[PDB]
Formats: sequence, structure tokens, C-alpha cells
Amino acid sequence: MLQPKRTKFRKMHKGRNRGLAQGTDVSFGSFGLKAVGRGRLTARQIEAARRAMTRAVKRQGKIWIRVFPDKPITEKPLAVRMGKGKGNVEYWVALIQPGKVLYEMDGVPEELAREAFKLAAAKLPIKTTFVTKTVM
Amino acid sequence: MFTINAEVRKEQGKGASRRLRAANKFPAIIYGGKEAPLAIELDHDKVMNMQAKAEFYSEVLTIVVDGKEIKVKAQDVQRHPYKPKLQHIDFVRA
Amino acid sequence: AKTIKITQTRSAIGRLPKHKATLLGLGLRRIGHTVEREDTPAIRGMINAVSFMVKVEE
Amino acid sequence: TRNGRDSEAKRLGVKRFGGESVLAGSIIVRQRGTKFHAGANVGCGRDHTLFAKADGKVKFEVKGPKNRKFISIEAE
Amino acid sequence: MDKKSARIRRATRARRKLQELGATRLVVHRTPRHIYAQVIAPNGSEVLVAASTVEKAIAEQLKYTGNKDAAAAVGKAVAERALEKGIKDVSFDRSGFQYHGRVQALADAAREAGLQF
RNA sequence: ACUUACCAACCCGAUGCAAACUGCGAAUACCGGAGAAUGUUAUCACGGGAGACACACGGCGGGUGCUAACGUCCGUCGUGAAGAGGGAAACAACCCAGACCGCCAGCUAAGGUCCCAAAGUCAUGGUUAAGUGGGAAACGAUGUGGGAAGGCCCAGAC
RNA sequence: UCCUCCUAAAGAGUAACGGAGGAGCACGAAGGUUGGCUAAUCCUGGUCGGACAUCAGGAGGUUAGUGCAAUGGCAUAAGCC
RNA sequence: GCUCAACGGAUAAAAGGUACUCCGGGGAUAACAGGCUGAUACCGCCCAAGAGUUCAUAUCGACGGCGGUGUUUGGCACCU
RNA sequence: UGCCUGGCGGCCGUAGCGCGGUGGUCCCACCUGACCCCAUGCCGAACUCAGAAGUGAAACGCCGUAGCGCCGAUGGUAGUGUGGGGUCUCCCCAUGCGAGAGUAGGGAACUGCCAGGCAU
Repeated sequence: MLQPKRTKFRKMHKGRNRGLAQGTDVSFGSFGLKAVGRGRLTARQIEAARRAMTRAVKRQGKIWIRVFPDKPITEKPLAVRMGKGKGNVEYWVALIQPGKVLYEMDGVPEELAREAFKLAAAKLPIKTTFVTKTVM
Repeated sequence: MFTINAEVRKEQGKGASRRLRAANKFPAIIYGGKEAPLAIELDHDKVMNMQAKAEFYSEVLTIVVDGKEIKVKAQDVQRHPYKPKLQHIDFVRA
Repeated sequence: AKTIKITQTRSAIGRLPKHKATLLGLGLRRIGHTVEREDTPAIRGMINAVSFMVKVEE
Repeated sequence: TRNGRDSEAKRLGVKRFGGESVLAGSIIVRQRGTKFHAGANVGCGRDHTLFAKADGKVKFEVKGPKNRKFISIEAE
Repeated sequence: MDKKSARIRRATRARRKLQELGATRLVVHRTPRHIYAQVIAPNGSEVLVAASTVEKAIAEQLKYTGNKDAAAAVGKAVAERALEKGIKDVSFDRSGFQYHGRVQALADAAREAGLQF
């Protein structure tokens, strides 16, 4: 479960999530799972999806994870008449914009890798596509 | 040999260039060597099919622009950042 | 020197304060008031700021 | 300890801008450090408040090795 | 850091002061073999008078070019040229050289001849 | 003294993230000066008299909350409050628009024109077969229309 | 009650039982002026001496310092003698 | 000469109880029912590692994902 | 008028850092010595004075080099003022403004006052 070792600040603003992604190209590998929509991967989601594609290649290959959950997210506990400060940090997220590559693979063929990233896609909340590397 | 037709552009800028990708064209530029840079526009489907082949980026190409052939290399290419499309190509003169 | 005609098309209920001033600056009052002004750079720029709610007959 | 606390706003910043004509004495910029320095006809106060020593129009510019922003003046 | 840059570092505060005052300044430049002196305008580019132990009118007279008795001759010379051109008030820029010995002896010979500082 | 399939600071290359990071950096806004036109002096100063200091919703920028609430707290604009008329079935706060009075005159706004109900069962060319229109997701599926390439084919393809 | 940063929407100002920290002093020098000076850290050599102490040289360039939070400043030093 | 620090400082000088209670007010503000919301709750679907001697889906279903209902615990304070 | 050096500037990395080459008649630097002026919390290292036997090694200056820095269009993209629209956590249309990164490319600064020296 991914989570920075230490930060400056425990808690962070909510922010927004507008605009398109940096990190659009498949650099590290041959293939990749590009996002098409727009949301947050939790850290549990990112892991569940790695364990799908890892299982599915039988450990051939290499897998890179391009996104990291570094925004923290608070919840108030149950019954909390509002106010009395900001809540505790429950869990961590990456924010995803349309066009971010999330996973990359090489050291398998395009038969198998399509099936691996289909099995990951079912664990993630955002709509995704398969991409191959472009030479320029 | 990879042949492309083109047109010189009347308009340009955000408003103009978004109207082109509505009309299945897209804008590109020819610069490099000596002269003034040139602004051009290209059928999207033609040049999508061509740039599938990896010889697009090695070879010299041949842009017809009001009769005059020009010989150019594919220097740079902006992709639309999820759908498989193109938003712009820089063509250096060779 | 050479006059132009400017007519108020839409109401100025619920506009910005800036635009309501710009109309008073053209001397427009109600809907369908037509008004004769000299054509400078500076009049043309008022007309551009409220284009949506005016209309120009050369 | 929890939070709850902030100080009162000290209304710093530029007061007179370039072009603007001033009277000797007029403050031109309050500031914590020297984001701006004093050029011609201008005093650094002791809190680095910058003020006219003569009447005239304010001029900003950049100067010297380090590219520092000087406020100076054109006495009319 | 060589000696020339360290000497300029020493000099720089004196000189930035003398800009904002808007003063005419008597710059001096000592060397082991020689000693020079210029009077420089309020703007800080254009020179009004000069003297030195190279320029031959003064070199002919002297025993040796770089000692106290040279400098007393040069400090004499700059005053007598500056007073012709209507320059009484100056401010003595020692240019990163201790006020002492050879540079002192230049200045005190310019006060003799009536150049005011 | 020797080998190491183990962690690997720094440097090097590629790659992301930041309210409390910035070797960059808009639009707007704000300050100042000059110049037309326009506006019932709309600016400022000094006196007499107040009321008010429980605000609300809508849009945009944010904090908080679960990017829950007709929630809550700032910023900025609008309307209501103190505003009738027309539209949104009905509907303070949304869209249009500011009612001095009268008329059994006319032109338009938003929104409309089969009947209830004022006005097109108007014209031209397509789409849908689900009453979709007229409540909603991941995901599913030889539903059906358009577009651009690709492979296979009278050497007999599916 | 006061000070600093963010929230605060590139002038100022701007709320919440929003997010982070400080103060309720010190100093006749830690003030004034004249003159001079330039940091941290790491590497190499060297009695006791070791990862760490005084000495020498090199790399490095303020990553240091600024009585005390934070921010903005600071080499003409506002740092050091 | 004041930690008059509740820091624009009610006095030089001040703590509790009421189920024995009283008056004036408030739905400006709580308990109860309604309303908005749906974190929680309940019901369902998607993915399918694995269990089921062999076999993912007869029966189950980890890691995760998308909904419905308005039924529970709440949140808000609009009604009284 | 040309070449070279010194001082004071303007300008602030297109101007800098490195790498290689080169300059001593003057200039400049190191350099020689120190009872005296002065100096070291020890030291003529520095500062200072009295000098001119030696040297351009270091330093400084000039020339060359695109290795590192530095500057840098056109186009497109992002953002956004006003008006309008949506499937409204986010976008699209008309219109006005329009980055940052990157690309081509540029680039081994340019410029003033005074002094001195060599050549003509």
C-alpha cells in the first residue's frame, strides 16, 4: 500500500482536478494503461490492480507504476456535529486526469498484455484504454 | 515517397484551429533553413494512416503547397492526449 | 466627423455595473432607443464592451 | 496545542506607482526586506520603508550586477 | 581571491555613497612603481583632470616614481590643474587603499594647494 | 589478506506531485496621467434627520463536510428582501423584463404554434422503433445509421 | 491580547471550534562609528587524537550566519573581528 | 505602582443548588414526528484469485469496482 | 588614423565558467629588502614603507574553441475577460488577450571619458 515516507504537512486542502495530464507517453515500456476519465485512485485500488496484472503474466515481464498516491484524505468519524477542526487522515490518493498513463509493461507480447490490463481495468474506478509505444 | 497535399491557412489561433479539428483537418507548420515559417493544414485521416508506419519519422516527406513541392522532415508531433488523433506537426525543411 | 447609429437591443436588468455605465456613456436609455454618435476609436470600444445588447447601423 | 491564531494584516506593498507624482516625504513602498531598493532621491527608512526626498514622478527600474529593483525619481 | 578584486570590494561602499551625494571625487590609484590621480565628474564617467608619475612633465623632476616624495608632487599637480577649471569642492576617494603613507601624502599635498577636502 | 547472487549515500539519465516549493508566468483587477463623447453634478466637503448591524437563493473562485445537504464560512457579480407583468404545470431567489393613469390599436423578449390553450397538423434533408423522447452507473450485447483505412477474393474466398 | 506563514481568487483588505508555528523578552554591548575580514560540509596529511576536537592544504560556493517563531531580506554585507 | 491575560480594562472587594419553583421571550435554538442528504444501514450488480477430488461461476467467492432503496445510526436546523 | 596597457564608467551571463594557445620596450603582476612611517590577538602572509637584481611560472589581459552555462522565435497547446450553451465535481461555442515547457535557431558581448606606451 503506497504512501509517502514522510511529508511536510499531515493534512491538505481538497483542491480541484481540472485539465489534462502530464505523463501521457509510454516511456519506460512497450505497452501501457492510459486513463480516459478523471478521478482519484486510492492506494488500495492501485495495489489491487497491480496484483491482477502481476498474477496474469505469471511473472514474466517488468511492470512500472507511474502514479503515486501523495494527497491525503480525511474523514470525520460517525456523529460529529460539524466543526471542531479537520478530520484525521484515513487514506491516500493520486488524482488522475484524462491522459495519464498508469501502468507500463514490457517483456510480454501484445496478446497477453491486453488481457493483463483488462484484468486491472476492472479494479479501477476510471475508464481506461490500452496504448502501445510511439516512436516519436 | 510519402506525398501530402496541404493548404496555406487564412486564419489562425485557438478559435480557428479548433474549427479545423471539427472539420476533420488539423494545423501544422513548416519552418527551418532560411525562409519565413509557413502555416498549413492537412486532412487528418490521410496523415493518421501514414504516421502509423515508422518510416514517417526516418524518411524525407513531400508536402505539396499550391503546386510547389517542399521536402521536409517530421520534427515534432502533438497528440491529442487520450483519443488516437493529432493536434499538430512541426515540419523542418531538409 | 462621420456619424453612426446605435440601438439598444436587450434590457440592462441584471447586467454588471461596468456595462450599465457603458450604456449611460453611449447615452442609451431604454430598449429600442436609437442614438447618433461620431465614429472614433473610443466610441467603437464602448460598442465592443456591450456588443450583445446593442446594434449598429452605419 | 491546536490552531486558532493569526496576526493583524500589516497593509504593506506599493502605495505610489510609476508615473504617479509625489511630495517629498511621501512613502512609496512599505515592505519587510528590500524587495525594492532606494535610487535617486529616495530614503531607506529603518523598517526599509522607501520615501521621496524630493517632489517628482516615481520611476522603477532594474540595475547593477544582481538585477535589483530600484525606485528612483525624475524631479520635474 | 587575488589582491585586485579584494581591493575593489573594499572601495565599493565609499563610491556608491559618493554617487547619491552627487559629488565630484578625487580618485587615486597606487601601484608599487607609480601613483595616479583623477578628478571625476558627478555623473561618474567623464574625467576633468588627471595626474600621474608616468606623464612626463612630472617624471622628469623626480628621483623615483613610487614613493612619498613622488606622491606629494602628484597631489600638488592635480590641484593646480583643477583650480584652473573652477573645481574647489571634491571628495577624496582612497579607492580601497589605507589612508596612510603614500596616499595620505598625495592628499595632504592637494590640501596645501587649496583643493578643499 | 580474498570473494558477494545482499541494502546502496552522492553524482548521471529518463519520469511524475505540492495551499504553507519557484531559476518561469498570463487573463482580469487595481494605482496614476492624457484625450473625445455621454450622463438632470452622478465626485468631494460641511451641517439637520434616520433606519440598519437575524439576511436568502443563483452563477463564478475557494475553505469545511462525503468536490453529501434548500449544509456551513469567506470572496465577487446578480435577483429577492423592498419588484408587479410574461415563461419554467403549480414554483420569493432561475430565463425574459423594471407597472404615473386610460384604450375592445400595433411591434417584439424569453418561451412557444395537434386539442385542452393564443399561433405552422409550414417547408427541405436525415435519425430513432425503444412511447426512446418522458428518471440513473460500472459492465453487457451479430440492435441500427454515417466515416476513413486494412486484410481475403473467379489462381474460387466466407 | 500580540507576532509569522497558508487559506486570500498576482494592489490593499477578507471568515470558520480551517491548516501550521511563536511572544508576554534580551543587550552599556548584542548600540554608534572608523578600519579590516568571508561561510557550511566533505576529502588528503599530521604526537597523544579515536566518526568528532588545535595544525596544513585542496575541493565547494552561503547548502552558512543573522540572541529567539516564521516570512521577507542581507556580500556595498544587515554576517564576522 | 495592575497575568486589570475575559488583555477597549463593569466593583477596591464575589461561589454553588432547585425534581418546590416563577416571569418575560424564542421554533433566532435542542429533545419528539416531518423535510433535504444518504457517510452508516439494507438490497443488488461488475471483475474473478481461490474453494468445490477433476472443473472460477451446481454451490461459494479474496483483492478491488459500480449502483438502488429511504429502513437503521447519523449530518443539517427548513416546519411547529 | 592603427596596435597595446592602466584607471573611472555605461551595460548586466548573446556579456559567464571551463578547455587550448599567446603577451613583458613601457604598463601590470609577482619580485628584492626593512633600523625609519606603519603592521601581526604568532608571522613583513596580509597591511605598510625603501627599492628594481630576476621572471612572465602563478595572477591579470588579449586571441581561438559550441564542452557546460546563457539567450531564443513561428506554430500549436494550457489558462482566461465579456456574452451564450451543455451530458454541469467538468467542459463546449462566439469573441478579445494568450503563456510555461519544448523546437528551429542565436551566441566565445557591445559601448563611452581620461592617461600613458609602440608604429605611421
